[PDB]
Amino acid sequence: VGAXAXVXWXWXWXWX
Amino acid sequence: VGAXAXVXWXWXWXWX
Ligand SMILES: [Cl-]
Ligand SMILES: [Cl-]
Ligand SMILES: [Cs+]
Ligand SMILES: [Cs+]
Ligand SMILES: [Cs+]
Ligand SMILES: [Cs+]
Repeated sequence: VGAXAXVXWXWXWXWX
Repeated sequence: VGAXAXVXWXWXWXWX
């Protein structure tokens, strides 16, 4: 759990 | 639903 790539908050694909 | 900021898959904070 922390910063980098995966799922959660930030930039990428999903919901706005 | 699509690409940009918010929640889902990509770069920022959460689980990797
Ligand atoms: Cl990562
Ligand atoms: Cl967006
Ligand atoms: Cs998103
Ligand atoms: Cs993200
Ligand atoms: Cs992450
Ligand atoms: Cs991560």
